[PDB]
Amino acid sequence: TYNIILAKSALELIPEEIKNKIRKSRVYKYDILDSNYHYKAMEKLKDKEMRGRPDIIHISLLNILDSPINHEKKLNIYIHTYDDKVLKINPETRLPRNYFRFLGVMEKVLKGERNHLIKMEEKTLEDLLNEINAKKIAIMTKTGKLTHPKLLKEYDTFIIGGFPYGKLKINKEKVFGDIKEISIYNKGLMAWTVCGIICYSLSF
Amino acid sequence: TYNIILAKSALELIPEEIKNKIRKSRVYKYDILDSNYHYKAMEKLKDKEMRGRPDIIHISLLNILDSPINHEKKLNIYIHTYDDKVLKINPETRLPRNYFRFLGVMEKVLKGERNHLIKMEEKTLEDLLNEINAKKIAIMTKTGKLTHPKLLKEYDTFIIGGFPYGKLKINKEKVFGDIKEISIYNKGLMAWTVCGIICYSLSF
Ligand SMILES: Nc1ncnc2c1ncn2[C@@H]1O[C@H](CSCC[C@H](N)C(=O)O)[C@@H](O)[C@H]1O
Ligand SMILES: Nc1ncnc2c1ncn2[C@@H]1O[C@H](CSCC[C@H](N)C(=O)O)[C@@H](O)[C@H]1O
Repeated sequence: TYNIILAKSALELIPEEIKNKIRKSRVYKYDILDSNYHYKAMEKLKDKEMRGRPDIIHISLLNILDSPINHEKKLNIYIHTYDDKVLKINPETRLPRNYFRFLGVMEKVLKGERNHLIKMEEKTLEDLLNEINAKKIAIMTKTGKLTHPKLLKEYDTFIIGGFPYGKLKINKEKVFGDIKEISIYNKGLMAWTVCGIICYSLSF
Repeated sequence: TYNIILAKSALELIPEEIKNKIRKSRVYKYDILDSNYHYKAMEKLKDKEMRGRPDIIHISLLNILDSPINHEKKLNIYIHTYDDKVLKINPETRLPRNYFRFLGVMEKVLKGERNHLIKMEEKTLEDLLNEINAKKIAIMTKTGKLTHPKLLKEYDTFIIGGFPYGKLKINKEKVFGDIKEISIYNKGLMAWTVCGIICYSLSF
């Protein structure tokens, strides 16, 4: 089995520090931060540029869940979020293709309501890696060593930033497994594209 | 270069036939057919099972446009629609990640408004194929010959159905190029996944 982790993911309930600037509307009734609707209220939010993008997770998970490697039951799928929650995604999850329906599902999960296909825990990325016994970890970043996707099969765990901008920071001294920074392309790609490339590298 | 075509795509303006059954509402203010919102009015629409799924085109294009093969300018991208409109998508199109924003853009294109990156013409699939000089054509379908993605490089043109249900049918006597039915997996996959696998097979 392989672990795929979308980490520091821009999928959060509205931060306490800006709750007073954001109200539910008919246009967007969800308690999930989305910079398409909430940009001005995020003005003074820490790391604002890498937060409030649930759509990245939506499209990435649509790719992952429908991949041949996932149909073969060879993936364990995790969303680690900016505020250290971990969602474990059952391989047979039928994720709504409608963005707002996706938000409705995720909102309930993040508020601690039981979902039999998506399990939520408070958990750091480093703690997740150790708990799943990750040993050979590939951290995906454009700044990494350029690797033909053919070699990705040598790793047990893949980490992709679930955010638009910046670089994934991890405390390697808190992680038991070995971490290698890997690039699969000379250009910055979107998280869903990287997830897709990894997934199809594993089948083909 | 390669041609990638999402064909008989479920992306259309609301058909005149069913406008008397559509009640306009402020939750969905677009003139694009979407079964999420129009399911009742579509009850006696011809081919309703393969229509009104613009989300399939959104996700597929998000994958195609960010693929390495597109960043390298080795793709010509076309959307052929259920009602025989053809959109030529400039490789540098910055497609909205927000679904409703996507629908706003597509609505104006389908209504004939000028967009320097997305060019619309009234055209059948067979005429498109001939006019771009498609030579070795792979029609993607789970009912075709099972093929390793490494062999896809031997084709210049790939056709994927931009719809949720049904099979792509083409008039052989109307196409100059050679058409072959190609399956890349023994299970039905979503259009976006097939698009992803093709693009990545061309890059790697
Ligand atoms: N060229 C590339 N090679 C490997 N991984 C990449 C990549 N481009 C983006 N990624 C992955 O996709 C995630 C989101 S893209 C986020 C910004 C990106 N780190 C940049 O500087 O451009 C990244 O965190 C990384 O995990
Ligand atoms: N296993 C597969 N191999 C190649 N192409 C596939 C495929 N599964 C789906 N596709 C493509 O994705 C499009 C939409 S999926 C539509 C229904 C699908 N043909 C089925 O019966 O299951 C199809 O028109 C086809 O072009």
